[PDB]
Amino acid sequence: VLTQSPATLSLSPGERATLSCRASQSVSRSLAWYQQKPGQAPRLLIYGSSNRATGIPARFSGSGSGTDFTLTISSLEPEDFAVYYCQQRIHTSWTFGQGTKVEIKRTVAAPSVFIFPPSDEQLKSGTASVVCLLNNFYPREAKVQWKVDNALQSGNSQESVTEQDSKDSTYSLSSTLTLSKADYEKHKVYACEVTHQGLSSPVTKSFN
Amino acid sequence: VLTQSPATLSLSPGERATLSCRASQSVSRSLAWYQQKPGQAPRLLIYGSSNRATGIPARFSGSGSGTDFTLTISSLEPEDFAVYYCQQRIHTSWTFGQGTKVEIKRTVAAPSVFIFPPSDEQLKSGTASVVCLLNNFYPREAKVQWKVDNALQSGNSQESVTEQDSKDSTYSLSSTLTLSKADYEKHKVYACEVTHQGLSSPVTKSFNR
Amino acid sequence: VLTQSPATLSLSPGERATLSCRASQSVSRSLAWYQQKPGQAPRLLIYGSSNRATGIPARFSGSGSGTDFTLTISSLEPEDFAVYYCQQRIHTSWTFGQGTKVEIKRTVAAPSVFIFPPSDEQLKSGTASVVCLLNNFYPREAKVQWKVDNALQSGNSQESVTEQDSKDSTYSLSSTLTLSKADYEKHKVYACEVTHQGLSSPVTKSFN
Amino acid sequence: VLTQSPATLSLSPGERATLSCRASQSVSRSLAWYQQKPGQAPRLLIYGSSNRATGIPARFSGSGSGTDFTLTISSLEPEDFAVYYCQQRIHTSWTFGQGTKVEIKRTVAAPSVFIFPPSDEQLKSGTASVVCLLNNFYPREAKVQWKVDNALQSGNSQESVTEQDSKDSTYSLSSTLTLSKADYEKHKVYACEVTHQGLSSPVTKSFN
Amino acid sequence: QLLESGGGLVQPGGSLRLSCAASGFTFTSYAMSWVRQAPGKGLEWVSGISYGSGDTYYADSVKGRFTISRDNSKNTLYLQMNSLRAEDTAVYYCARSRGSQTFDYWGQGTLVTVSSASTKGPSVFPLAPSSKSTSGGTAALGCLVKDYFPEPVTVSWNSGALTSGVHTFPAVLQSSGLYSLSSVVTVPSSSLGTQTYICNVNHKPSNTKVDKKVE
Amino acid sequence: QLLESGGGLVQPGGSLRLSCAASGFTFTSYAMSWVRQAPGKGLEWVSGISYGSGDTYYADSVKGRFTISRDNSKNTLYLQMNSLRAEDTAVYYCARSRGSQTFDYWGQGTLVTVSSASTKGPSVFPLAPSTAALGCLVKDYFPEPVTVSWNSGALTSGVHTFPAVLQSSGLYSLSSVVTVPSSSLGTQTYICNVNHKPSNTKVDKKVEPK
Amino acid sequence: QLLESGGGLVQPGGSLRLSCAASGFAMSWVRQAPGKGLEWVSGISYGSGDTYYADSVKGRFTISRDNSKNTLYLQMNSLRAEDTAVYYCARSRGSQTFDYWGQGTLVTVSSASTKGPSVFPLAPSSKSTSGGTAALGCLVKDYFPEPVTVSWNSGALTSGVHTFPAVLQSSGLYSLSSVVTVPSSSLGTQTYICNVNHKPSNTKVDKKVEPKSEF
Amino acid sequence: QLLESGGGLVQPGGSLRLSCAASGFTFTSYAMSWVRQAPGKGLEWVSGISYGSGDTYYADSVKGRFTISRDNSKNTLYLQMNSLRAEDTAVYYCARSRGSQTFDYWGQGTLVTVSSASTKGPSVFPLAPSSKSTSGGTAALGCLVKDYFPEPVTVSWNSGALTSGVHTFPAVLQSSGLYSLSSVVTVPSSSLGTQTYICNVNHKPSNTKVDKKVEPKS
Repeated sequence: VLTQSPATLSLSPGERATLSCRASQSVSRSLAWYQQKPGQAPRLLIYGSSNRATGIPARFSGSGSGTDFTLTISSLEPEDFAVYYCQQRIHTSWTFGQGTKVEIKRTVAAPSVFIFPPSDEQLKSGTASVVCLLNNFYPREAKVQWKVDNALQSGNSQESVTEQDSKDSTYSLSSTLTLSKADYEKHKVYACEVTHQGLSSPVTKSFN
Repeated sequence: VLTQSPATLSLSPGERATLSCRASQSVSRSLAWYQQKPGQAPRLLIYGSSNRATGIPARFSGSGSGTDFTLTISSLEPEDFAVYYCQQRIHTSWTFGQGTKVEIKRTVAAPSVFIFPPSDEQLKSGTASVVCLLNNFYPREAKVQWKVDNALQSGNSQESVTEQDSKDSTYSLSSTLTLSKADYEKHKVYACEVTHQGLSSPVTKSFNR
Repeated sequence: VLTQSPATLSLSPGERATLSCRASQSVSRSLAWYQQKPGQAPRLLIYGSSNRATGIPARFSGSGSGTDFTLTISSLEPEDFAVYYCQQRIHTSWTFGQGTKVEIKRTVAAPSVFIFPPSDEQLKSGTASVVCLLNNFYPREAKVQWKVDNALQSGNSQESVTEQDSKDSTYSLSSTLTLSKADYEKHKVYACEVTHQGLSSPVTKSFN
Repeated sequence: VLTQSPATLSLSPGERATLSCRASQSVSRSLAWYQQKPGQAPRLLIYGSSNRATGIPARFSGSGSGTDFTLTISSLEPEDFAVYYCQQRIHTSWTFGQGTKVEIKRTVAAPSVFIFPPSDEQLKSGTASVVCLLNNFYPREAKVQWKVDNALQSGNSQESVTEQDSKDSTYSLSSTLTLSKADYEKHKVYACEVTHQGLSSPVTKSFN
Repeated sequence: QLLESGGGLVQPGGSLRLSCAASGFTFTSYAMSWVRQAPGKGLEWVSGISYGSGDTYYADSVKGRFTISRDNSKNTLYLQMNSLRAEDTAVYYCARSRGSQTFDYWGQGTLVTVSSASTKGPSVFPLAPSSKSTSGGTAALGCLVKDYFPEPVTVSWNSGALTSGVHTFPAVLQSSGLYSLSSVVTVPSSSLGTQTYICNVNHKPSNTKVDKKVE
Repeated sequence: QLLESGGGLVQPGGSLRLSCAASGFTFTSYAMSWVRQAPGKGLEWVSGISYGSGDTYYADSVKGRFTISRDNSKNTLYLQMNSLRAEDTAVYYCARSRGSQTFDYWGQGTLVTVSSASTKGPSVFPLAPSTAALGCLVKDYFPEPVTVSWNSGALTSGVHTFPAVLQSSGLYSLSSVVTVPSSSLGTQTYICNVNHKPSNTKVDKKVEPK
Repeated sequence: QLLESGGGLVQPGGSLRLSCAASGFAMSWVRQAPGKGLEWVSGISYGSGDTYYADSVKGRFTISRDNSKNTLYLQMNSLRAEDTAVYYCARSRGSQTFDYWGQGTLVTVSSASTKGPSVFPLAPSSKSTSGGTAALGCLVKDYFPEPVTVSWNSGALTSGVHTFPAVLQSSGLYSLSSVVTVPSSSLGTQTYICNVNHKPSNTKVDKKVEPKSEF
Repeated sequence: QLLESGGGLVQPGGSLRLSCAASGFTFTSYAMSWVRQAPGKGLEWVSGISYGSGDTYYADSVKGRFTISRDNSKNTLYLQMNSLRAEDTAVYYCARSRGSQTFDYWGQGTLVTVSSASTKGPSVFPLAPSSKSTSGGTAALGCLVKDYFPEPVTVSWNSGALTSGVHTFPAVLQSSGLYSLSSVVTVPSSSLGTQTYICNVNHKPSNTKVDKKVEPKS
């Protein structure tokens, strides 16, 4: 029932980090914290705030009281950059918080931008996807717009962003514009404009 | 390596069943018998052909020696009609036979025969099929011959037969003729001749698109 | 140095096969016969034409004297349809006879005939190879002719014929008409005419 | 798992060679030493650091304890100037060190430096590599840098070094810059800077 | 006693890891094995493990493709099926051995299918009683279920209410690689024009459910 | 410790049985629960069963739809999921409780999807490179479970896989791009190995610059 | 028994050292040019020395045996186009026969460079298909090394498969064809893969064959 | 004492089955391993199996891809190399263990190359001594051999006549997947304009031979 904050944390490895779990309801009890990596089941970090879970290094310590708790990691390692969740026992129900991810901090970098025109198979099938790829950028603040014969396109595209990688802490983004085969044929110039903190002016790549 | 016979055994409820398993080469050891119903795992009947398995009615008894064995069931109940299999341990391998199907004997019954023309949906989809259904017949010796404009068809049909079903008391058979839409439409008269022991003569049912 | 005959012997399974090795030179000794299956190294059949190889069924027996010998297979089985060779010892050299082949005699039947137009990638490369397939036919006397816009083609085709298969004992034939991309484009109707004993009137298949 | 020192050992023939292997991991297991010549399987020298391999000259001896060992050659012969490796064991795992080469010690010498512009055939083919050749230098500590219109290049070049030539004992080096045809034609001046112990200031050779 | 899963459909050349758990007789007290049955065929032994560690045996027909093991802590038998071909399609069964000669107990059976065909749900084409598929007081009505490559299609009538006079046929593999099934019911001809018959077709792996009106 | 399976695609209003076997801890010595995570969401507790007999608990969101039970001879936990809704789509995890306060051990996660869409495999449409980035667009496959790799795992670096999104059709679209030296174009080709498990669809596409 | 290698493609006037390891015990080499019979090339007596050569290879071929390696060697020098053949290793019996033969190593002498195949699928389409049988296949072409292994569906499809031995074109390069007859009902349900493998050029081409008829 | 083969060029994701025959030893009395050495690298242990049979071990770097086995009737060691990565390119060697700690006998080795590149013979691009790549009495002339996917390349000057002053570099791979090699020779500068130098480039597994004339093309 308790909420957590900061909504997002961004720290360098070696730095101290804390995550709060705050009152929303007047439920007084000692809560426990869990860690979830992408693609994996969560693991318990502490046998409640007072005790560490077996196998968890003494970098991790939970503390607090009543309705307000903190998870403290004295020094982060790449292995700890994960989503942390809190859990209480309310009446008889098991209840989890919303959770917050701790991201690995690095410097600002513009994406490499690539445009991939639709294949012949894609067009024969009756759909003309156009794909814009942003590679190795940081932070996850990239904004991508499509332009077709200088018209601004939105609402006809979807975006998917990868998790920041473990080797370089950067993001990749794939923006797919979905046009019907007919829409692709009606228009000639396809372009995509990328805005990001690491670039001085929007980057535009295109094919026609 | 051993083979079994009769290929099909047909017994009235209450009659004695004899099933054989015979040498093809010499593999001298006692083999075991199993039974199976469709949709079910096989069950052990006997702990070798000289014994009886736990849970099996004391009607079932294995017997034999050397390389040649039989299973005798002193009397069958309607629920003991199953496919019977043999298991022979050879060197280190466990080898299974082909099995004998045991069916319930009853009198001869001609099938009711129905012909079902293709669905409008099959034709819209570009194909066609005609189904000849044989209901409530006995034994499984029906021969279903498809004809188109009186020409005998071959290699363009499938057949499936049910188990003898107690409420029906017999078998049903489904024979399907496969046509492209074009073959269905080029021809006008579809017919099928059914030969069976209960018929005084093969019966032909037919329809024109 | 000894020569054999007939170049081709055509026998049904179950028939007795006689193969000859004719005198050419006055070389007197018991010669040996060998068997070669397609795609395989040859094997010895007999240890001279007066004995047998260990393990060979006693269906195979060589006989003769001096410079004139034969090999007799008392009854043919599918495993016997192979190329047979003779070997002598002349001075110090090992000599091998050209050999003869024993083929399966069976019911005469026409091929199924299929035509395969060039692929778009094959057209893209710049070569147009049109392929005519004769499937499952017997005997190997098929004559296959290519026609383009009803003109008879010559000098621009290749042919490959398979050996007899192990179950039906028939032959397949692949006739390829090689046109440049440009020749394929100049002409519209491609066809191939097949004259085989099993077919009555020539079979013509075609495409555009 | 254990590391070696020095990375490079340079000795005259007749001199005593000492090579070390040191703790990285707490593995209390005696190691063995091997020697490998270019193009040949590694050759054992000792039966672990306690005895000699059968057939090795009694010049070779291993010694040490715990996690820290050395190999000593009392006096080197021309055939001992190879790469030496140590081998350890961890439970059931086998492991090898990185290895140290014993080089023939010779007079320090600056390279002769030559620059070879792209060939005409090479440029017509769409590539413009440039080759900087260093001949007859010693020790193998040369550093070669490419410049285009005097701007320092990186990431677009490769280096290959010969084994020392046991006649002179000097080394040769080929540094290749790999530009595309277009990059080569856009720029006008190509140059390469060579740094070595035998020269007083980096040597730069250049062309257009 | 023996409960199993881990089968399903794989492309030729691929693999599946099949397993069976034991409950009742101690797993670790008995020798265990795998038996398979191709649709329409009799039984074939595949492989098995003698009582004790290792000592794994295989049929010649499965050598180089099938590997076995047993986990005595999990009380579970395993079969690793690699580089599979269409001839490996079968229902596989786990069985508990008796001495060295007999299979005293058997699991339910897991379908393992090896095929180039993709998962496809059925189309249903009703076989109407019309005025021509009816004779006197007896009418035949039904549905043809076709072109679904997976075999476990369950068909019932009137949502399970009609069982009386209902006959279904074993699925048959067609030349296309897909399966078809016949489902028919014999009803009084007096029901025609008053009772609509519903054929309820449920294909599990394709998430397909088709309800057809047959009159 | 928590070996779990039984997932799959269920139509709305349908049902599914999930199960998990113990693998280490005595099953009968601990309370057990199920937790589900919808894609894009946090952890929702669903149900649980106590140490001893019965005493089950359910989340309000599943009351009347879910039933939990355990078989102490089989050392297996069961969950019967009835009358399911699209909102029940989630990865279900089993977990072993500690006293009354924590979940110490977790299973692998079993995916249950509830949808009117049928099982459908992907079409694959290569994205030619014309450093260069090459890849493939994998699309119109209703089931989420999809594995994409390059050169059968021989190429592992430089690979960026973009989690699938839905189109207006209700079907998924996934993208996989690998970065390679531009100098390899025309010398090497790359293979995109696309595997959709429940549809038995395997597509190997050859990607070349163009 | 006889394990051989050491062949390959060499320019005219060049050389190759061919060899064969063998179990048991005189020894010889026999060569078969494509389309020809068996030509004895050379041989060596049991024990030490005493070699024999065919006149056709004198001055070009040398035979020897390594008795520590139990390996036979043939040094093939100053080779001509006419020396292209499969060279088989064989073991002699007494003075009359060759009882054991190796697989045969292909030795090619040619001015042509190594070139891998291009593969161009031959679709069954919808018009060349007849009744229940469709013939689909692939044309493999422009590959100078004559050997080219072709299989379907990675070896899963063996029935109805016809491989046509390679033929030289006027270009000096070879073409090969492989077709398979399949049920016509499988077109559009199943696809077929032609697996073309040419070891000498490190070329592996997997093509999908589909009924690419009307759009 | 150890002879091995089964190597060669394999596609990424593909496989090879390497093998080695033992001689002079009872095969079954000794444990064995495979060791590999990538170009430019030291020795890496890959896998091993005890004498008799079983108890195999793998390096972490090859787990899930490599399998080791032995045939005691054939006295032959085998390595099943599956799902090969580009990184698995190396010369593979067999070796016979001493007790459980040392390797006393090593085999001849076999080369395994894992690559997507097709076989390609070299192109040769001469490096002229010019008047600009000549200094005083020494002229440096040579040829750049490039884009040949197989590394095996032999270069010989003046058809074997020039055996001194010749400096051949080991080949390196390109980012394209192909190999390149530099071959140069130092000659007296007095020979320029009178002696044409010939670079004979011989690539066996491509049947390619290129003879280039190197001239002071200033």
